[PDB]
Amino acid sequence: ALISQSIKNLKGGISQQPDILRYPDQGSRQVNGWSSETEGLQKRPPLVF
Amino acid sequence: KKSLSVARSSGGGIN
Amino acid sequence: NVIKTVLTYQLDGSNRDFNIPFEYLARKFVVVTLIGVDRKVLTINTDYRFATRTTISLTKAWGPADGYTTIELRRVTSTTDRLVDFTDGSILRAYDLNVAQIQTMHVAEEARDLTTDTIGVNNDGHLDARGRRIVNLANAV
Amino acid sequence: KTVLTYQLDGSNRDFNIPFEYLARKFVVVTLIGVDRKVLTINTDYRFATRTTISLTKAWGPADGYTTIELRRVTSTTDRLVDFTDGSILRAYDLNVAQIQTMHVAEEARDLTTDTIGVNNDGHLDARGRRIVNLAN
Amino acid sequence: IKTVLTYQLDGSNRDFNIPFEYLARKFVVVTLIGVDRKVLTINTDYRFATRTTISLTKAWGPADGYTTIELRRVTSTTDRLVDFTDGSILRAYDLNVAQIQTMHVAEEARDLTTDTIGVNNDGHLDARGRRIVN
Amino acid sequence: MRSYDMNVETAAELSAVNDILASIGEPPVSTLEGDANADAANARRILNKINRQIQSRGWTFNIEEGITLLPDVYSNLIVYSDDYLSLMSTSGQSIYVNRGGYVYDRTSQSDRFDSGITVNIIRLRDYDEMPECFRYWIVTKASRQFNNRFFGAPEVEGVLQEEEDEARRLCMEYEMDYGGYNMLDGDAFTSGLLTR
Amino acid sequence: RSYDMNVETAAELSAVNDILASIGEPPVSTLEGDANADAANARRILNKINRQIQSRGWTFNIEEGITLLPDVYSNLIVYSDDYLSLMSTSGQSIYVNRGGYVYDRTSQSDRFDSGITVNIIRLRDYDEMPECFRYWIVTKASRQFNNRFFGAPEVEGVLQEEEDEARRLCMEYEMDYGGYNMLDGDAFTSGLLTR
Amino acid sequence: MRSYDMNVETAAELSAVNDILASIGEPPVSTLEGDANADAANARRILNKINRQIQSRGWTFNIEEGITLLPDVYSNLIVYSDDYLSLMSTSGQSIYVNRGGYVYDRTSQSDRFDSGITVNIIRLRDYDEMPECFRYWIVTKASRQFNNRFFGAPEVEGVLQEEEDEARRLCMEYEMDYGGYNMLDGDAFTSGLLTR
Amino acid sequence: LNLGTGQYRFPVVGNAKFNTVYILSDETTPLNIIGCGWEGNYLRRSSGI
Repeated sequence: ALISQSIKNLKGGISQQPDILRYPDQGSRQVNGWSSETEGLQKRPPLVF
Repeated sequence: KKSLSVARSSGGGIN
Repeated sequence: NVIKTVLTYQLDGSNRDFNIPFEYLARKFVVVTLIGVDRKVLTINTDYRFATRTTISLTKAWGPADGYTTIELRRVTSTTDRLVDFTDGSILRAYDLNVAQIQTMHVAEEARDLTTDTIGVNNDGHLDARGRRIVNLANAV
Repeated sequence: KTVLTYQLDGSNRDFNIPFEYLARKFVVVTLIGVDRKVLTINTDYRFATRTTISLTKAWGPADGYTTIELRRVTSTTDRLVDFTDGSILRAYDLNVAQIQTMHVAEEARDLTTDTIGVNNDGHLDARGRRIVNLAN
Repeated sequence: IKTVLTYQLDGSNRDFNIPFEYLARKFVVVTLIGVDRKVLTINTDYRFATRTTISLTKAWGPADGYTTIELRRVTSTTDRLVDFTDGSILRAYDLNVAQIQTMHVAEEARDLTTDTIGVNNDGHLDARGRRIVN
Repeated sequence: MRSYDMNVETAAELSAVNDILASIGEPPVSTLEGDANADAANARRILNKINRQIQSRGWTFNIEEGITLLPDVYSNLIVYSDDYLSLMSTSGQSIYVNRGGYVYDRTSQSDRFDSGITVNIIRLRDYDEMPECFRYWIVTKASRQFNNRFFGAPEVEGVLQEEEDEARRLCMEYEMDYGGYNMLDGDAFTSGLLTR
Repeated sequence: RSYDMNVETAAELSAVNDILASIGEPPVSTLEGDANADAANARRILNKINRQIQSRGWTFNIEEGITLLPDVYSNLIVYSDDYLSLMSTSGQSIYVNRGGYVYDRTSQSDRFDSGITVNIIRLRDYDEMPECFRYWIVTKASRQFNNRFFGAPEVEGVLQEEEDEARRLCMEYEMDYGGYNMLDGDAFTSGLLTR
Repeated sequence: MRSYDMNVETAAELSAVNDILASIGEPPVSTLEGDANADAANARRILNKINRQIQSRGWTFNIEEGITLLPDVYSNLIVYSDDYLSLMSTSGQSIYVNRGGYVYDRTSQSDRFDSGITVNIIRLRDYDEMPECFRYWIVTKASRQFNNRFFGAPEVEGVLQEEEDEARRLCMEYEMDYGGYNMLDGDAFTSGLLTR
Repeated sequence: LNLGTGQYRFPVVGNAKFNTVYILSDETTPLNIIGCGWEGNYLRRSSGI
């Protein structure tokens, strides 16, 4: 049967636990990303010389 | 009428 | 073009019922006149009757023997006297707004249908006198 | 009646208005001479009262214009009452809104009757004018 | 300013301007004037190219039998665009449209001079080659 | 379309509206005059709709046969009112239609008549003028349609469906009793065949 | 309310209000302004249903022996969008729409020296329909309005029942209007009845 | 395959798309020009797909019999356009197929023609050129497929299924009325049998 | 002064994700919006699981 789940906010950063133990909002990798409270995942602000 | 997504406040950290 | 407030029908001497196609707010706004040698206006309850709200029943049958070829049903909506006048303390109602709009609409229609009281073009390309005399033409050359 | 005339050779300015007008721009005053002259308001006539107009200058039959016509021309495009939401609905504004259309209708009942009309005997009363270009 | 106006017909032209304001397209009446008068239908014989112009689907002219076209405003008197219903919010738009629609009928009422004899420069009664009947 | 809201309220029309209101459990109103009662206004609108619809079906009491419709002597136009629920010919195929609010002869392609035309016509009548059985059917059908649109109760739907069927049956009994139709001597064809 | 008035209401505004009432909604006082989706949706469906029922073909609206005149110069007969049905007066029809013009498929020509005679259905106004047909249009328009813009399934069961009754009463009107006879009115049998 | 979205929008095509949009409860669009409206673009694509499908079925009004397809005088090739919904012989078994976008005689195994071939052909026509009944069926079928694919409402599915059947019936009535088919004298075989 | 009390139902037609509803008022009358609500046809082809 067709099933569907959505992850409202990718705000959990990364987790090093097995995938069966992770929260839906935690990923595996997140490099140069910003976890905003109201804008979700963003690129980190650019490095200004 | 297909079932609705269960409202999960969920959490963070180690589980 | 075609007048909708003035309806005139042939008088055969045996038919006493005539249709009212136009709208009206009061039976006094409907004027019944017999046309012939002269134009005789009929009275509301002694010469005719409103059999239905769309039908006028004559008490007596009129025809060419009586000297009347046609009968005319014409709406004449009051212009000085309005049926609805709003006051400062009165509840605004849908019926009052409708009657106020319709009365002005009838007065506007009768002005636009006033080609009956003049010489205007009928359905054909002919100027129509509608069975009345062009008096005071006097000499011609 | 929405159209009236006054011919006054002597020095006179005041003309009583028979008809009811909603705005002063509705009343138009013209001079019926060899050719009609349309007169502006400020230069030529002041509203001494709502009922009467005091036309400046004699403008008598000494000039060609002789009689003076008081004509009501209500503007169809302009509405004196425009209903707006959030505004108190006034019995006055409801009443006047119908009147402006009625005044236009009144003026129509006289314009068509002007060229040819019907008398009190139910006959088409000509003014003594020949029916020219009539086709048989 | 006029609610009724007439354009001369040539086979080249198909677009005709509407100068007046109309509340509904059905209030505009298109007629072909020649030896015979023909009322046109909204889609088969013409259309509303814009809010202010009418384009005929077919060109007309003296060969067809019509030398002039007529664009006339006939606001419906029996069928009113506004009918106030009990228990409905009274909107100022309804009051304005009801006032405008009756104004259009009265505005057309003072344009009946076109459908009348007319008066000459000499002050006579000039039938434009039309018979007087009844 | 004839206005239903713009005349005096009659006892039967007021009774009809309160019957329709009762179908969804609304209490009766004292008057049909505008009191911002949306339910009563809705009921009167459905009442007028059903009144026009059942009359337009055609019955011996309301089908007028041989009626003369007279033209205007100066325009030769016979008006086809919106209150003409049905307009037919007295016999054979009908030839008159509605074209621009006037009677139009589709066979002769003309709307001009020099004399009156004879037609089988149904004209709109007041709900008062309806026979008692037909008044009950109009009210029953209006009540069913009122509940369907503005309450939607399925239990009320089933009962009003049965009531309408009974109401229509009793109107059909009225139709035959009023009609008094006979297939032997009241028949257009068989009566001629009965002559010896 | 005083006075014995005799006034009418616009039938299109009444028709839309019946369509709005079918889904339980309050009536509207006006149908213009272009800012009411319900008015726009109901009017579009009512026009669409009115157009669709007229195109089915009835004795009252099927015009027989109608002549369509060509243009004097281009010799083209416009195939109107408001021609719900266009057929030959008898036999197999030969005219089709090709680019908005009448096209004779048998002769493969858009050009006509004289007017053609066709059996045509031309779109009429909702006001020009018979009362039973107007009821059927409104009932059908209300049914498709509920399916498209309300969606209540118990209303569909009601309006399906009402449309079926609305259609049969129009079929009764068709037979009464047609006055069809298979003995003498028949095109073929009337010839067989000659002795 | 002919592009449906690359020409001016007709009033009927815009009306057709709005009808399809209404089937799932989408509000009408003023224009068919690209405003990033995915629903309107989806509706127009299904409208074109149903337009090709119903036309390809074959009807008396759109089956062109005896059409001559002319070859290029220097290549002797007759193009088999993708707008040829059906290409047949005028009689008997058909011999022409599509091979590489050009007409191919499968019996003679040649794609070279010195003169035009006579074929019974269906060529794609604009939805504007369809009869009113066929336009309604196309819209009804497009609306049904649109709802099935992009909304999937089962209640809408059932009603649109009924509407398509009614719409196809009315197109079937149009086909016979337009066709005027007779099995006695309009028949290929029986008409010869009636000669005495 | 014209003050209304009750419920005003208005059509909001189409996808909920692409319908913007806002209330504007620049008149001298007061407004007191108690609450709001909506109805629509909802369907998902998959279960919440």
